[PDB]
Amino acid sequence: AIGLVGKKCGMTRVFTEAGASIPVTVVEISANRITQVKNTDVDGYQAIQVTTGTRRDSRVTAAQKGHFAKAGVAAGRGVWEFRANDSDLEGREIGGEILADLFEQGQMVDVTGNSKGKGFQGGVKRHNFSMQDATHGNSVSHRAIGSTGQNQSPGKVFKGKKMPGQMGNKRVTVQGLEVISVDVEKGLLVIKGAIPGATGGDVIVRPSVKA
Amino acid sequence: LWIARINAGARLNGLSYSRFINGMKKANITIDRRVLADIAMHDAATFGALVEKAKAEL
Amino acid sequence: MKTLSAKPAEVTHDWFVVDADGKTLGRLATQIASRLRGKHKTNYTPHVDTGDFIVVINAEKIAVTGKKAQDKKYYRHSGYPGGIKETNFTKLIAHKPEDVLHKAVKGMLPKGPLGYAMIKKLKLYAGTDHPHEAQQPKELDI
Amino acid sequence: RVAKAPVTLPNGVSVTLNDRQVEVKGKNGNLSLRLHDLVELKQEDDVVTLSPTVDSKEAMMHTGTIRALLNNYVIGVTEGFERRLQLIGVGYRAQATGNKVTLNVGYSHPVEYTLPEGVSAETPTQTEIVLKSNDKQQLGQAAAKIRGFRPPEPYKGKGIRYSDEHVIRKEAK
Amino acid sequence: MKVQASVKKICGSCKVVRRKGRVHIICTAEPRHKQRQG
RNA sequence: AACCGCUGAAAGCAUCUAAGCGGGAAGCCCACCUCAAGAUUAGAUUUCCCUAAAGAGCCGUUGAAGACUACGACGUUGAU
RNA sequence: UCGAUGUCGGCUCAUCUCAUCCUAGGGCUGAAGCAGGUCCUAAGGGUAUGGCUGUUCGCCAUUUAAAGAGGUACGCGAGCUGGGUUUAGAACGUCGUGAGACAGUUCGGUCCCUAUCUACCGUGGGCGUUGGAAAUUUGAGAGGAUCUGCUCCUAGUACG
Repeated sequence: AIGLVGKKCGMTRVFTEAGASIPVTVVEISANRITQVKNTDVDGYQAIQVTTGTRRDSRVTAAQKGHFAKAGVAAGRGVWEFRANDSDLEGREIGGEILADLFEQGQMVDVTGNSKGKGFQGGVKRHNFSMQDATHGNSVSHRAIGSTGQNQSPGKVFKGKKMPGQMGNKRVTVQGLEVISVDVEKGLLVIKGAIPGATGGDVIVRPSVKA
Repeated sequence: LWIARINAGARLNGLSYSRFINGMKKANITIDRRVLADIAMHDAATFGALVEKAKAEL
Repeated sequence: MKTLSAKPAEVTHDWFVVDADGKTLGRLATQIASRLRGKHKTNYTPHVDTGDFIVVINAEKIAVTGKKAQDKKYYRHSGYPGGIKETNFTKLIAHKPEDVLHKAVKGMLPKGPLGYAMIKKLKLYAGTDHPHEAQQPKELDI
Repeated sequence: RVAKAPVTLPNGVSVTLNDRQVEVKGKNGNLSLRLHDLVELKQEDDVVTLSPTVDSKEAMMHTGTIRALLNNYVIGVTEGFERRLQLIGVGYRAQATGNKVTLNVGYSHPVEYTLPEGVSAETPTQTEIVLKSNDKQQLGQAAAKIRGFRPPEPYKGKGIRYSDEHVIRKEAK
Repeated sequence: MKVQASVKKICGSCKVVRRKGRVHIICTAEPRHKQRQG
């Protein structure tokens, strides 16, 4: 259940020999250097910690620099962790490498990302509220929220009420996405689907739990 | 508060408040609850003697 | 002559171990609440915490009489509409076996800052082993 | 009455009570049950007697049920328990291999059933199934589970039925 | 089966059984006569 | 859950129940996704630093990030 | 409650009950099968668009798995509208000698408030977390989601 960290490079299309469009997204995959292996005895749970990309020394703090030097890996642009079990901790030791060959062609994956931030948005967009009549006497309520409660009883707005809020820039997971192609030499993985987030952002690719 | 402290002392000495006061009244001991609580709080042996008298009267 | 208080600086809290195996939930909780409040001490004053430290082991083996194991229901509300959740005594002792005795003692103890302090004093541990060997408490039967 | 009735032991069968557990050994197999606390077991040569610790309407019932269990176990271990199931219909056939029995019924997928420990199923012919068990409780539970998949029907009689039992018949139109 | 506050035997074949503090009427002869209280 | 049981006495029979053992729903609790230690019970792990240290902030160039914030990147050892 | 608690309907936004409309599990059937009828369990989701009329309702057309019954100030106007009702104008029928009147009708007819507190939707500052800091995190617990048609195959088989 261990995955990998990549960079969204944008969307393109793959033609099938039958002449079928396959909309795909390309994720840049630098080798994921294992910086720490977590286990039940020391940590109480099993996981693999990895780093990817590159970070300059002026931006790498002394604590993080020592943490990386313990593993013997070059500092990346962030540290990530993957929940793992005994099977998945089989051959993964500190300082090892995880490449795109973790994933084989044609299988389902789940992709997690930071969705594009729309900023502070109204109910109509964020919650798909129906718009009120543009004409026929409407005054200041074309895009208004409308009623938020009933009366004295209860006399309060219920928790979880749908109201204008910040939309986007949140962790989003998409499941059941196929993997069209894998390139170890170029370190690039091609995944079917939207693969949430913007281009240039960090995306987490894991095997699908549903399978 | 005095009753609570007297109950605590009597139960430390092996007796409950409702029986300790009854034993006081049967022994004809007129010590008030304020003084009884003071004795229980600051002098354990004298309260033990009082409980002994009450238990002998019961 | 005046009636004096316990002067929190002068009160000492003793450590006792209570084995909850096979005891009645409410009848044990009343005694634990009394000990936590400090009602057994002659220096008891309502505004001072003069109680003891009660360590309870075998909390999952506490007993309830009748069909209360399957019929006693614990409710809670999440604060969201329709967010009323209900569990059983049996399922609660399977999931979080401490929470049964914790809830029973909480209901008995008074409500307020000082009640929060006394409930903080309470220590509950499942099983026959507790991490209080260092404290060296005294076995207590009640 | 049942509790008063003393169980009769064959020479081969032997029963022992220790730590409030009853164990019966016979040639067919070994059967163990848990004795109820109110009930008490007394062993005298050639016979077993069950009596309650305290005399009450509550305890008489428990001693009686314990006596019934022990009598059933004694005779079952001595000879075993056999039950017969019948399949009615053109397309219904049952085949038993080893400890697993496969039954073919109206449903497209052939139902596969695995017998519990201590139960042996034999079929001299496909239509009729024979189940032999050390103890009646397991035999009845297995037979009920087998019956559950394809219960009888009152219009043509098709399904799985016990030979002893009778099926109500209903006439269409 | 019929759910009703008042349950009574309809024939000699009918039998009264109590399960889980509930009154049930079961007769082998007839399926319809079977009743439950509640 | 309703319902259907196995064995079984009270009640020599019968009986899903009183002891015991089963099947059973879009319902209950998990499993899926998101948040979550102000969980004051404030947890855990790996590193770094302690005569102004490790770091954080201010400031500047700024971002598919953003009302202000905050968050992300960079500041000559640089493509912000 | 008259030193003022804004009406009916519509729009927007909902929340809860089960005496359940569909889906889900069952008993009985005057249940052969398909379809049903009655009752029991079940509130997790879902539970239409139009013509008429100010309508709620109702009738109708065409769909759907179904187009559920209700509470919430007959939910919701400091969220919107203002068609009806309920001012002042005018007219018809009727009543009255007259001024005028009609749960009779008809045309027309100003809908204010920059949110202090609670609540709710987001987002920060402060301190705390038994020295401080850079990161990664376990999860007590909370929320989201929970729908279903049709075709083929089993098989034109079981049943008839």
